[PDB]
Amino acid sequence: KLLPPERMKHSIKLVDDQMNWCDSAIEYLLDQTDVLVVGVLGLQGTGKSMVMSLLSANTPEEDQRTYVFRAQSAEMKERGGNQTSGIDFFITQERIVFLDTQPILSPSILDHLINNYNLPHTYVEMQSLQIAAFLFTVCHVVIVVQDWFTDLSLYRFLQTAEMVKPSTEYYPHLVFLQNKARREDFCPRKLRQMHLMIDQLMAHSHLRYKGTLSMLQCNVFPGLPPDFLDSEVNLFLVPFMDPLFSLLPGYRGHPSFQSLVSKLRSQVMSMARPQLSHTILTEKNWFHYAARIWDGVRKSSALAEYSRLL
Amino acid sequence: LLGSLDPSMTIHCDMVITYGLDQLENCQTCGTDYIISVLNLLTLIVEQINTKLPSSFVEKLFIPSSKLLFLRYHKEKEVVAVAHAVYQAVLSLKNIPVLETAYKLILGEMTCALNNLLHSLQLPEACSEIKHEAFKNHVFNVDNAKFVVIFDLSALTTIGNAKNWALSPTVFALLSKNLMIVHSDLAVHFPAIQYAVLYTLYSHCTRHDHFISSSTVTTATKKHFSIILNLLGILLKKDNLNQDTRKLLMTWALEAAVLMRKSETYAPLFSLPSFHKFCKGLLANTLVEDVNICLQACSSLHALSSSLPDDLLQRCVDVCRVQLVHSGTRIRQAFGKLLKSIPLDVVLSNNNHTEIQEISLALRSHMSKAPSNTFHPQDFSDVISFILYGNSHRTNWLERLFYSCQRLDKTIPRNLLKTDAVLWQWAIWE
Amino acid sequence: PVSLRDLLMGEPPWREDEICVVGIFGKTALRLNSEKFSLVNTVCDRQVFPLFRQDYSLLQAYYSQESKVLYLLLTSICDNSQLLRACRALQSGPHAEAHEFWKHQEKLQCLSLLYLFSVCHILLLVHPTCSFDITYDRVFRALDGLRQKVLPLLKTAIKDCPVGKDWKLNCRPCPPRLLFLFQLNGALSPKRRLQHALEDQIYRIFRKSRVLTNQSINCLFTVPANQAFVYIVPGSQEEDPVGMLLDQLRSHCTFTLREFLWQHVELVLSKKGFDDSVGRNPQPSHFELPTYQKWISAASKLYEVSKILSSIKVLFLDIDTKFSENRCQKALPMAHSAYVHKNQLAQALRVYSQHARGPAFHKYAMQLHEDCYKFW
Ligand SMILES: Nc1ncnc2c1ncn2[C@@H]1O[C@H](COP(=O)(O)OP(=O)(O)OP(=O)(O)O)[C@@H](O)[C@H]1O
Ligand SMILES: [Mg+2]
Repeated sequence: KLLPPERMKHSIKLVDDQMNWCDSAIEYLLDQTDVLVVGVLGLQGTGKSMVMSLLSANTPEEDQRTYVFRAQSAEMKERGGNQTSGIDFFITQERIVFLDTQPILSPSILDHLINNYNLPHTYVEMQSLQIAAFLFTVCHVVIVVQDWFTDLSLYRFLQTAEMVKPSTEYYPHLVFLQNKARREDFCPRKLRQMHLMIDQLMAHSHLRYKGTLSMLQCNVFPGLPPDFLDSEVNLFLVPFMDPLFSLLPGYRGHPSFQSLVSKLRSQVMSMARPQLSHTILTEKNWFHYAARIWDGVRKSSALAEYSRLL
Repeated sequence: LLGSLDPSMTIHCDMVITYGLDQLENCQTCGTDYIISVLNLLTLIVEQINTKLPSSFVEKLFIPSSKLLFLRYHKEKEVVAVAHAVYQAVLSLKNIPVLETAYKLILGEMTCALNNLLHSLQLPEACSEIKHEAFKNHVFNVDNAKFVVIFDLSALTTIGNAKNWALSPTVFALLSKNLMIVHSDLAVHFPAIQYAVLYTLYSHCTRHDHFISSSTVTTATKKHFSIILNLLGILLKKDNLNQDTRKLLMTWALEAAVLMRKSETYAPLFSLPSFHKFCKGLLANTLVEDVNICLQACSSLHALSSSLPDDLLQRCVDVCRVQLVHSGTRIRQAFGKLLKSIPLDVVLSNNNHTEIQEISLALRSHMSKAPSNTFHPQDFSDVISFILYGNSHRTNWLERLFYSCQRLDKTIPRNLLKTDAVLWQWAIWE
Repeated sequence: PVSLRDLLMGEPPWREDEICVVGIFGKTALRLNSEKFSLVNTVCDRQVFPLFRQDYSLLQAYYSQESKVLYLLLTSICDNSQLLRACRALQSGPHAEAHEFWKHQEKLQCLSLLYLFSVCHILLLVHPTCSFDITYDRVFRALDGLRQKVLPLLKTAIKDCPVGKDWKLNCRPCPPRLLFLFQLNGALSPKRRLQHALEDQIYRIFRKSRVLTNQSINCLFTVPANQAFVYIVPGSQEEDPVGMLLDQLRSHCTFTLREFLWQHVELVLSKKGFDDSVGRNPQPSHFELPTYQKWISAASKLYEVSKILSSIKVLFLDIDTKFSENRCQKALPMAHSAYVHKNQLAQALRVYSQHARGPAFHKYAMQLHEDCYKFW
């Protein structure tokens, strides 16, 4: 008489591709408290869907055709199109909510909207800003996935999104995930430059991008002392897919993909869960709060002010 | 035309040498094909003129002012390949007096690059016993120094992998005792140099059966196995090793262990102290987060199970006991077989187990801490359902639950998080 | 390989030779070997740039006699090499100073880009990933209008030049052709399909944003209508020399970019020019083939250039600054109508902070505090 409610096999659609709410996740929610919400953000081919799938209910040794979050297929890469649309939803058995996100400012959505405001160009930017603000106001942590280092345009977008957010202020933690890392990026000399650039580029961001999720203490660098870094921000690197002398494998210079994925998952799960509103909330209450926030963000006033400026 | 004949004459070499030098001195900003042609011509000239090349030819060929050193920086792989071929041809000479100067110049360049890296890392210089006057004052960038060191190490394989060269600094001693500073601090910021040094040393030692028969040439190599074992033990006992370096060291250790017992004539080699240090390193390198490393260590220990003292067997018993309960499957079977390979006179002994003591200490430390109040009702319901009814309703779930029950805003060792005993005790207490 | 400023000041061997100007620009990731240097070395087939070798903008020039072509490489804050130095300098030596610093850097980069867009024959944009950022569409939209406000001033300085007639009118030799270069970055014949899809997407996006028009005169740049203008550099072991050396050690212990560029260079070198107009009524496009001294005569005058700063200051962080200023101004009236006096001042400040915030809230907060203090 204490069996679990149900087990989710595949992620559902929390928000339709037309920016419409979809109330269909209450069937898998309970009345428990102390819930954790994780969101993702990134460009078109960064790999947010794969990261979310591997961090929620998947393993690297499994296949990409059975992932909880649909990933880009080989036939789709040749056409230069996107796969994830709208916002997804999935909750693991540990009562951890995972939220996916479509690419921001991606040319695929723009091209699809061409054959369908003053011009059909600021619409994509506003949709991206709306999603960023929503994830920044109803999620406990947000992970930013970057295909390459220093895009120089994501920081400005993040600051602008946080400046136009809906609303003793609450600022969720920010995580910088560098996907498809190489050996050259796994050196202390380059690490210092990376941390310095990240810290100097977000000096007045008001977000919690430091003091938590320190990969230096996760045994990634055995002999690297903590004082070697002026300010270790929350940055993590994810590498590319992976008689006796002649059988020695090649030298990669970076830890195994599975090891880093497991470490990242453990660190994400062992994170804090601060309060969102000025009251305690449960799973159902959190769902209702998120729905109300999305409804308010859609018919907001700051967005119109920013729209007349473009 | 030169290759048509054979190196068994006394043809005029001054004209050919001056022609090659003149073409090399003005081949910096040339095309991609002219450089390759010049390098090929130089290699052919060196090979054709054997034991007759004056020392001045190679003296002015391996100096900073020489353009050859600046031609290896090309992005094309063909240029680097021909440059390496030139180095191989020069180092493949049978004339000791003309080869000693080249070897000394190469060693001096390596020392200069190492000193530059040490200075840039805010550390004093070293390796002053192989320094050269030609590189007294020079500046090498971090990337340039690393590239030069790796290139020289790769070029040394010509003489290191020889099939039988009587030089003062032996290759084995140079890579095992002279370059001992790369494992102190350079192994943290520049692990590529350490990996390259270990790889070349392993490649040179594996071609001579790790110098087991010896333990002129035989008398000179009468103390090589002991040094290899000591180096392996010291390196394995460290705690600041990289994944690639650890994997290479484990492979080398496994190969050496399998070779120690191939014959029965190597029995006296089990009493020397280096063997004890090697065994200690193997025992201390297990019980890590990596699964493949643990499997390799277990296989190596199971290979030479016999010939070990009571202390090593006693420690192995505790290691097998703690590893018997693991979240994996291969680890459990491997350690089970290893334990079954130990006699009853040691498994049933009343000696104290260190691993069990550490587990108990960790549990006590966690219990003495203040309550966390993070155990959700669902976790308790699942635990109760699995204990009273047997159905857990959860598809390695203990580790996931433990990780989800922690907080970063507000300390069991990570290596002990893979054991089901600790996780079960923690869940029951929670 | 010398600086552009150090080249115009200073030729007899190639005083009059027909050449083509090729501009190189775009973003670059943090790596030892930059994409532009490798591109120049591969095209010239020689080690032009040797390996291991106030403002944050730079323009490098290099002449190739074997091919009679001039290359103009551009470096700005977009590249990681300059960004790292800027961050390091800013670390040692306020929310208002950083904004102004970034705005100045962006303005300088925009000015340099505009200068390159008027003295080059063919220009190419690089990128570290297959996907192209749509932000460029806005940058170009904010650049064309800028030249429209600077063109009358540029033609006044080059009036006494032997460039010709069309050059003095359009302030350019001929409509420059833009090329796009991307990198595989581990993605994925599929290459041909990907290139075609990218070209179609780029053409549609640029046409919708009105960046590209039927007339090849008003637009600042055009693209080929029947040839290829998008290239994807495949992965190779050239990068990270350490890895290549390790692979070599392990082994010992046990179209094309050139053609892609000549396809377009042969047209300008043959005086044929370019013709891209399918608006049902094409018109002739101006084109010229100057020499070394002839090109320098105008390049020096254009590089030496009173009113440029004033015109460039009217054009991006401008939107963010305007939004922040508007929000602060709107929030100030609410707090000004809310007010011993310490409690009232604290309440007003808290209300103002919770009402709105931006990048210039310090000025509004100070003004409100001063007004409240002076009202008692
Ligand atoms: N670290 C990685 N190493 C190798 N391949 C990867 C890696 N991450 C992602 N990929 C592959 O590259 C592509 C990235 O797309 P993916 O499905 O992961 O999500 P995405 O790029 O966020 O998608 P979307 O276009 O919806 O934003 C996929 O084909 C995936 O298999
Ligand atoms: Mg996706």
